[PDB]
Amino acid sequence: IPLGIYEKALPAECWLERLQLAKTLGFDFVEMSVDETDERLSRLDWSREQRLALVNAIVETGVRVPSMCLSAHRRFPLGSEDDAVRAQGLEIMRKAIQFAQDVGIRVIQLAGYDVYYQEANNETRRRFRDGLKESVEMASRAQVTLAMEILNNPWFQLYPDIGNLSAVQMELQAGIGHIVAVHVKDTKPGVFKNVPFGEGVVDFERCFETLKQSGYCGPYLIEMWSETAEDPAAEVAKARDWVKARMAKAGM
Amino acid sequence: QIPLGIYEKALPAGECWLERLQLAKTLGFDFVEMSVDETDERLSRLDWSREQRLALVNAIVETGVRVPSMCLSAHRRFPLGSEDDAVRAQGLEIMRKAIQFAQDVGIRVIQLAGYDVYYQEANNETRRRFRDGLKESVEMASRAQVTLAMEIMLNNPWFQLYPDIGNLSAWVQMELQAGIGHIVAVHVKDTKPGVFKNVPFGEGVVDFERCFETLKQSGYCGPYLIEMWSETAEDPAAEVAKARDWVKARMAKAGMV
Repeated sequence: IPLGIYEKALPAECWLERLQLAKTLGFDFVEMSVDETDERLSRLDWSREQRLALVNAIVETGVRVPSMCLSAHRRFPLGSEDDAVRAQGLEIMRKAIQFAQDVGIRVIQLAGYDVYYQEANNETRRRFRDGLKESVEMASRAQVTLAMEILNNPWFQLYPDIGNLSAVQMELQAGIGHIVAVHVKDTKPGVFKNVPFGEGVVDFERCFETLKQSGYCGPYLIEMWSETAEDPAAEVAKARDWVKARMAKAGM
Repeated sequence: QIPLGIYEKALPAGECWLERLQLAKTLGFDFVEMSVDETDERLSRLDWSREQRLALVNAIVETGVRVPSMCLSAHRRFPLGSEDDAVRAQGLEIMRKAIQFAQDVGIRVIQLAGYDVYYQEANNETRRRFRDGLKESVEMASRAQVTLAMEIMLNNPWFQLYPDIGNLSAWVQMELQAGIGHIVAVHVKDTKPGVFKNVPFGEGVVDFERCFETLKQSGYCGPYLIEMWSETAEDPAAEVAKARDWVKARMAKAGMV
């Protein structure tokens, strides 16, 4: 069972340092964030050497970066009326896909896409669907996997968030042949951010039970925002042990 | 756009990867498909040091010529359905190491070359052992998030189809259309009914325009890999350029540009 930690759980350090920290904490991989910030968005403009320095850190530590949480389209939505920030959103998608090719990222997760779609008006939906078709085509060319929360294309899959879905078991069972990764976090209804583990509504054992019984063999990524906290590492180690205890209870 | 690639074995042999990738670029290819075959030089890539893996990545990223796929045919000698327990274990170690190599070097797809024919011809006990080895292979792939694929003819997102329009034609339009949501890459070569190797383009039985038309009209937007063995030719680069133009002319006639 591959177990990963979200970038934003760890102190904001070059990639070699983040990965060395993830290793000492017993994580198999780190998931990268590419969000609205300039710090993280500018990774898409990294030089070839910067990209290769990350590869080297990955290979030196044995700690993978197999996934990217791409939330940059919060700032530049694919369904925008503004018929130039839409171009910027497609450009970010193209650069994210190329970044993934360069550094060997497996899955790009399209964060917030279902909520954006749910809440958008009908014109914005049509523009979004066009942009998504075009994104999926770029992914097919690059052979890079795009994934979304719960087209007919092998490069378009699902990345459920057991936290977000709880805020469930039939959803995991139905999507099973399309699940490429699983986000692990606790939530409250309408609250999706740093709800400490056990303080929310997610039945972690039953989710892990359903995934094991359904034959899911993919990775699990612990999603938290402890970069901000007192001591991130201690908070991460505590969450890690807690999640693994739930996994043990579920027979993993 | 239409991503077009060339098989490693069409270019001069050896471990001079920078030169191979630079030549593919000069020839106008977007990528090269690596062979990991029955040979010790190629099979030993699976034992490359971290240093050697990184040197290949540097060359890929610097040239801009991708290695998005590996034709893994090493299992011709270490078959997954072998009655021999030791050989079966050798087959599975190769699978584990192929998947790990792909994670390291950023290979998108491992093609399990020859698996269709192996399975088709296999007796019942061999088929059963092969099914278990394959299920184990697919579980490794899911952990790594690396795509495995085979020829047309688990429910897992990391197990997909990689049709060879050559092989299929020898024994096509209804299998391409039927496979569309699982097609991750297309092998392009000419064949004759049961000569899947070394048939010059135009000499075999493949209707290329029709194949390309079927794929275009079904909405396929993935890569095409020209599969040739001109490494043995005395001027590989000239052979490749000729076949490249020949293939591209057919695609043009099918409405792809």
